[PDB]
Amino acid sequence: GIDHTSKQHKRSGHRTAPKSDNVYLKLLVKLYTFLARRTDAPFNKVVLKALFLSKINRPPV
Amino acid sequence: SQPVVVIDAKDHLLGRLASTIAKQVLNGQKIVVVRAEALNISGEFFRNKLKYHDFLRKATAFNKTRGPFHFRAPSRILYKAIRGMVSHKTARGKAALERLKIFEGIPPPYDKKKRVVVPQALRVLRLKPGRKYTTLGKLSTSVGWKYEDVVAKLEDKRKVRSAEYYAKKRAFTKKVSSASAAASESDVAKQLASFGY
Amino acid sequence: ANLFPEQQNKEIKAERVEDQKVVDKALIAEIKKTPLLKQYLSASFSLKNGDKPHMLKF
Amino acid sequence: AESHRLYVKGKHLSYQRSKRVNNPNVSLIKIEGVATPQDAQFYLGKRIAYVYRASKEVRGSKIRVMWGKVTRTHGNSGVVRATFRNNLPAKTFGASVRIFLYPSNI
Amino acid sequence: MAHFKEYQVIGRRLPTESVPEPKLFRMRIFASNEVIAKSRYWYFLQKLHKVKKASGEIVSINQINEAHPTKVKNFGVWVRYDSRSGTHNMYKEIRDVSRVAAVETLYQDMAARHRARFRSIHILKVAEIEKTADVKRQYVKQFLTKDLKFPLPHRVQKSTKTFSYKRPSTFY
Amino acid sequence: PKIVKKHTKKFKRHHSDRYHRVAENWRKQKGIDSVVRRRFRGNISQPKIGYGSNKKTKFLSPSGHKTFLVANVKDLETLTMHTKTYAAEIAHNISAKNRVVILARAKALGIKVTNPKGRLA
RNA sequence: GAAAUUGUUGAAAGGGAAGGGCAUUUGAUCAGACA
RNA sequence: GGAAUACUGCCAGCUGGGACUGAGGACUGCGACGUAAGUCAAGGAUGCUGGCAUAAUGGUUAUAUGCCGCCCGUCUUGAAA
RNA sequence: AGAACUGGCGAUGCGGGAUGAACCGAACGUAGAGUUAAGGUGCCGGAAUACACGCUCAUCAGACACCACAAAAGGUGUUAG
RNA sequence: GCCCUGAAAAUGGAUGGCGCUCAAGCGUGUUACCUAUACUCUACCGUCAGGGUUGAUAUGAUGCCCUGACGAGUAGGCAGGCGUGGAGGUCAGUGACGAAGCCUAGACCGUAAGGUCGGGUCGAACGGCCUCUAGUGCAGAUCUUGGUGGUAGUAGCAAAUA
RNA sequence: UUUGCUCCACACAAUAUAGAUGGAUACGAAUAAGGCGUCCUUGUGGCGUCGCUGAACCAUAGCAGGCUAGCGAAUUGCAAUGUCAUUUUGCGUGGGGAUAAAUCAUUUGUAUACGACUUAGA
Repeated sequence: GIDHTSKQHKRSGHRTAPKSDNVYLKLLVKLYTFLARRTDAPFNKVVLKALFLSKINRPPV
Repeated sequence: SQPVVVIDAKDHLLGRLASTIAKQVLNGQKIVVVRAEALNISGEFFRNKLKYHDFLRKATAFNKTRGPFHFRAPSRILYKAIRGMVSHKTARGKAALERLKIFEGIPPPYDKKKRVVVPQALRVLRLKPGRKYTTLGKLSTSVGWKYEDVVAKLEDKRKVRSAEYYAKKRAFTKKVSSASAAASESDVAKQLASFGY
Repeated sequence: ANLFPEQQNKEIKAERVEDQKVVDKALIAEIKKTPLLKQYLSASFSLKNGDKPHMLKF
Repeated sequence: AESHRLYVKGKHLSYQRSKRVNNPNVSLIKIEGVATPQDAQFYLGKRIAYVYRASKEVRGSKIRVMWGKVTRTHGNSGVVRATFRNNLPAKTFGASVRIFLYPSNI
Repeated sequence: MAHFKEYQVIGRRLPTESVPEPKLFRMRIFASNEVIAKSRYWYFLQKLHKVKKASGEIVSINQINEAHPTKVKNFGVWVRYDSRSGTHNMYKEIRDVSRVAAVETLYQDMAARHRARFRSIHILKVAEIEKTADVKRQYVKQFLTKDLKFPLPHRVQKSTKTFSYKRPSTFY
Repeated sequence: PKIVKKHTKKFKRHHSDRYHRVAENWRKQKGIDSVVRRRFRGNISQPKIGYGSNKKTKFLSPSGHKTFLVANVKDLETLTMHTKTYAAEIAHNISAKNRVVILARAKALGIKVTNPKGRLA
C-alpha cells in the first residue's frame, strides 16, 4: 500500500446536478452546461452552479 | 539410470545414507539397500546405546502395544531413519516406501548383481580420523537382535563363493589381456587411438 | 470427406523422378569423395546412455 | 537398430512451491545429466511431453500425451521449471517425462 | 566486513579565521570500502581528538597496495579487543603473503577463538618481522625451518554424481 | 469476441453443504469470529467487485449474442434489426401451437433462436 | 403432495471421522458464432 | 625505466538463447529514412503454413492426488475452546 | 497492580517465528510475468551434502531474538593471550 | 573462548521431526539460490478526480469517449441494486394445444442478491415494465406450532410359590 | 449323468499401470593404504604398474529396422503417441490331467454368556 496523505475516494462536496426532477429546470441545465463549457466567460459558470442550489441556499430576492 | 539400484551399505553413515535415499526414492527410483549390519553411525558406542535406551522408554502408558514400536534389526533401524525423512502419512510417501527394500546380509536375489556405494555418505570420507564410530550390527545385537550370528554365518558362506567367482573372472581377463596385445599393433588401433579410443 | 479419392498419389508424377535423380547423381560425386560418409548418411541418429545433449559437439 | 531415442528422460519432481503452499501451474523437471544452471540453459524452450496410458480409446490410441515447454532454470542444480498446457496431475510426482529437442538452436 | 582493502585517510578540523591552517591527521585503516573507511576514521580520531564529522573534514582517502604481494611475510599484529567482561591487549602473528590478507586472517582468528566481532576489535600495529628471531609464537616457527616437507595423508575426492561403482581410495 | 469469465464457479454460501436449513444462495457472513469474513487461507472466496466481467463481453452468451425473451410474433420485430446482436429465447409458457409460429417467423427473419426444441412434439 | 427421515435399484468412494479451497488426470455428462 | 593485467566506473558498443503479454480498431501526432516516389521496428500484431469443424477443445460433476483448511452464532482485551 | 511517549492488536488477512490476538516482514479489487523482504537452502520442504578460517567430543553435547529459563563457584579438558 | 561439574519431579516425548560430529553444531566471512495478497510492468472490474462531446440518425447529454490515481476493515453511516403480499397504469402480455406450484451432480446470464430456459410432474389461473403501498427476505432467540431422526430392535416386559 | 475343474499350446477380446525404451556390467578387506602384473627360496616377500572419477566398459551401420542365392525405401506433404513393451481375467481351438471337502442341523463336555472350542456319527 501507499502511506495515504489524505483521504481516498472522497466525493468533492458539491452537487453536479439539481436534486429536483423539474423538467423545465433540467432544460436550463442543458443550456448552461453548453454555455459554460463552450464560452470562456465566467458569468456562465456562476449561473450554472447557482441552478443546482437548494431552496434554502436560494433565498428570495 | 539403473531401474534397480543395489547399495552396499558397508561403512556408510546411517543418517547421511538415509537422506540421499529418501530424496532418491521420492523421485521414483527403486533402491535396494544391502548388508545393513555393517552400517556405521558416529559417536562412540555407549553414547549411541544410551540414545537408543532413551527411545526404548517412549511407549504408550495405557496400552504399550499402541505406542512407538522399537524395531531392533539393523534393516529396521535404517528403515526408522528413512521413514522419518519421508512424508509417510500420505499417498506420496507410502508409494515412496514401496520402492525401498532393505536387508541385512546380501540375499540370493542380489548377490550376483552389482553393488554401488554412496560417496557423500561413506564413513571414510566424512568422519575425521580419530573419531569413535559405531557399527550398527554391534549396536543392534546389544538391544535385542538375535540373528547377528546367522547373518555372519551366511555371509561367510557367500564370500567364499564370490571369491570363487572372481578367480574365474580374473583368469578370464588374464587370457584376454595377454591375447589383445597382439591385436594392438594394427592400423585400426592406430586409427582409433587418435580418436580418444 | 467421404470419397477416398487418391488424387494421383499412389503412382508418381513423371518429371518429379528426374529432378530427384539429377540432384542425387550430382551429389554422389562429392559424397563418395570422402571416406565413410556414405555410410554416415545412411544411418540414423539416436541417443545412447551417456548422451548428454548439452556437452557433446555436433 | 534398437537405437531410437531422441529425448532425455527427466523426472517430474514437484510443483513450484513454498513451504506449506504450492502453485500447480509450474512444475519442476529434473533432467538427467544436468548439474548446473549453466548447461541447464541449453534446455530452455525445448518441449517436454508426459506420455501416459489410458483405458478408453480416443482417435484410435490408448496412449495420451500432455505437451508443454521448459521455461526457466531453477536453483543451482539443473532443475528447470515447466509450464504445461494442462498442468500435470500431481499423481505424477516421480514420473518420467521426456524432454525433446524440438526448437533447436545447435 | 567483506574482502578487506587497506586505505589511508587524511583528515582535518574545519578552519576558522583564528587558525586557518589546522594540522592534518593520518590513519592507515583496513575496511571494506571507501564509505566504511571514512567512518572508521571519525571513530578512531574522535576517540583521540576534540573533533567530530560535523566539525572537521576529510582531506584525502587513497588505497594502499603492497610493494611485494608475492612474498611471504611473518606479520606481527598488535590488537586490543573487548571481551564479555573487560578489555585486553594481545599480540598474535600471521604468516600470509599480503598485509590485508593477514587482517582478514586476524578477524577470523579472533571471532573463532574468543568470539570477538568486528565491532569489538581495535587493531594497533601491523608490521612485517624482518629477521627470524623476532618471531616469538610457536605456530609460526615451524614453517620457518630448513627443508619443510610434510605430506597430506587423507585426501577426499568430491563427487559430482551421487553413486559410485568402486570403494574410493584415499592415498595421495 | 474473446470472452474471459473470471471465476467460473458459483459462490455458494458458507456451511451450505453441512446443514440443510442453510441454502446455497450466497449470504455474507456477518459473524465476529468468522473465518470466511476474515478471509482466512483455505476457506471459500466471497464476491468482490474485482470479479466483474469485461464491459464489452458482459451479458454475452458463449454463442456471442445477448439473449432476449420473446413471447409473441410482435416481440420478434424488435430483433430483426439486430440479428447478430440479439438471440431470441421463447418464454417458458408459450403454448405449442404458438411456438411453431414464432419458430417459423424467426426462420424467415433470421433470428438465432435459443431453445427451438422445446415443446416440439 | 416440498423437506427432514426411509426403502429398492444404478453409479462411485472408504486404514482412528465427514465436509471445504486452488490445480489437473480419469469416468460421466452438456454444448454452440464457423454450425 | 618502460609496459601489461586486475579491480571499479562508462558506452545514445555490437550479439545470441528463453519466458510472459497482443490491450486499441478509418486516418490525424512525434521522428527517422529517403533527391523524389515513398518506405519504416515511429500514438498497443501481424505474416505464412498445418491440423480440426467431431467431440478436437471448453463448461459442469463425481472421485483420485499434492498443498492448505478447527464450528458456527455470541458476550468478550482475548473462543476451535 | 499503576501512569508518560509512540507503535500495534481490538477491527487484519498475508510470508516468516513448527504451533500462537499483539514479535519480524508487509497491510489485501481479479489475474499473468518478473524481483525481493523477514526467514531459509541434508531429508521431510521449494532452495549450495556451497565455499573460506577456526573452535568443540558432551555416560542429560548443541542448534531460529520476543520464547518458553539458569547462577555463584569450579576443572593440569582443550585452545588462545 | 568452547566443553564439562554445580544442574533434582512425577503419563512417554520433543533444536518442529528424522538425524547430524573436518556437522546438517558454534563464531565469522564470501557468494549463488528458494519466495508472500509487498515492489515493478500489462490486462480487466469498480470507485474518485479532471477534461472532451447538442456536430448529428441512440434524435440523444440518465449518456458517449479521453486521461490519471486509488481499492484491508468490526461497531457505524450513506449510496446503487435483487426478492415478496397487495394497488393505479401499460404490454389489445402468457394460458386447458396446460397457468401457478414442485422436482431435476441438465443448459445460460449476473461480482452477488437473483433472473431466464429444457425435461418430469401437475391442473386454473399468472407475469414483464413505469409507479404506489407494507403484517416484505431467517440458521440461531434453553424461540412458537407441526413433523421426523440417531440412540434402538436397545433398556427392558424379573414382587404377589405353578 | 463328459455342462464341472486343472495344466500346456494362438485366435482373441478385455481390463490395469506410483510410470521399460540399448546393457542392474557381481571379489573381499584396508583407507597413516590397496588393485593388477611379474618372476622368486612362497612371505605381513622382491620387482613393475595404475588411481586423481563410471564422461568407464559392453553393445550400436538396414522400412519401428529388408533382401536376389547387387534391388525394394517417396506424395506419413514443414512438428502433433506416431505407437507397439507388460501384470491380470473371461471365451473359443486341442494337447494332456486329477475324480474332494467344509459348514448348518443331531451329538460330546477336557469347553461354554451368545459366538467360539473340543468330540462322535453313513
